[PDB]
Amino acid sequence: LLMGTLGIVGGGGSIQRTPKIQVYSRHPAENGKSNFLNCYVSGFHPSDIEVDLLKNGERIEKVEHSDLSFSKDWSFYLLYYTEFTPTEKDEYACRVNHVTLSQPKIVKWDRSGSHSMRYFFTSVSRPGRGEPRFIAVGYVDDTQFVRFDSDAASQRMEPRAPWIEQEGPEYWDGETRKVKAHSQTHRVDLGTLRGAYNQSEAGSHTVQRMYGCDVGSDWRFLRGYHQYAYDGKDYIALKEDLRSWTAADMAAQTTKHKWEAAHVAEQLRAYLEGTCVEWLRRYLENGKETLQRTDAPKTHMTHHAVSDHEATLRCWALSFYPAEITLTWQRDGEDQTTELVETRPAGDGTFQKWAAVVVPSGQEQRYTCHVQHEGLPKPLTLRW
Repeated sequence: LLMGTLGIVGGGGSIQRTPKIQVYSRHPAENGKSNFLNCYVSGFHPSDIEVDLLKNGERIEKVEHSDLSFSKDWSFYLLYYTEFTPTEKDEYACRVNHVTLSQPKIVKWDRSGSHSMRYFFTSVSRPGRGEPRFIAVGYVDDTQFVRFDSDAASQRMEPRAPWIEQEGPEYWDGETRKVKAHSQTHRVDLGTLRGAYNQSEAGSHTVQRMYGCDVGSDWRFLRGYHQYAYDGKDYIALKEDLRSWTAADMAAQTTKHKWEAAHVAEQLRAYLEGTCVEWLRRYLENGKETLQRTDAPKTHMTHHAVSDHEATLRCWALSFYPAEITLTWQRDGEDQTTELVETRPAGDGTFQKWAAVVVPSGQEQRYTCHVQHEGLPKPLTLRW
């Protein structure tokens, strides 16, 4: 459930992060067997990005993407995907263009616990091009359950997980009403923030917001969050105590004093400690077959002989939920700190990850990958 009201900021350049690009299949590739081709673009700012999936260099038509969301550092990520049947001679690729790149990048396809509810909000001003783009997504744990997109046709809060379709019309109209009121607050903040930083009225700027609550194994309140960023940088955040604010610069201190005087933090606290956990608990219960599950990792190892004197061992974990996982390489039983790819979505609710270690050639059997995950009945140890 969304928060019932949302206070505007007071009156007090944009960052550039280049996208990481991962091109891969949902399941292990087998020629003749249908699959999903994924292009995962992450770590980027600002949000405007172009992404195509290519078959023999030509743009594939039936291509969907995930709803825009972002990481703890405010950088965005999106999954583009298509159903496909691989063959030996068909070539697949992902083409990304972004303002941080001097040319289009083409990446070939080479082959017990706590719970949370989180909402993520992005508003992007588009001067001369109507009102700001507003995208809202709601999650329970690592599972998206709702979305709103101001450029989609319906102008409704929309379901994105079967279990939320249990809610009646009052729920859907109510969340639509409140999400539109969220978009209003953000649209106002954009104009106010431009003026606050003496910025050109012709440029595009970004407001991001994240709020929500954690519950423990007992399903009672643990922690609450409310965080706000302008142009991919911290502006103001509610402290752990839910009683005070951390302002990033002098312009945000003005919002701090306004929000202190209007008792905003205390209105936030009632939602975060009350409404937020009540509805979290209710969602956990209504979707328990979906949400109260673990999917164990399916693990294997690959060996890439790079030189005459070294080799790289890649340890894989596939099709696991939730996303939290630990892969570590050991050298003769002692741990060894390698590269670690961003945990990427498979596209079906599950996740993928690998950890690689560069080892001297002829000492393969010396190393072992260890895989710790909530859904394994016991830990796994892989060897070569």
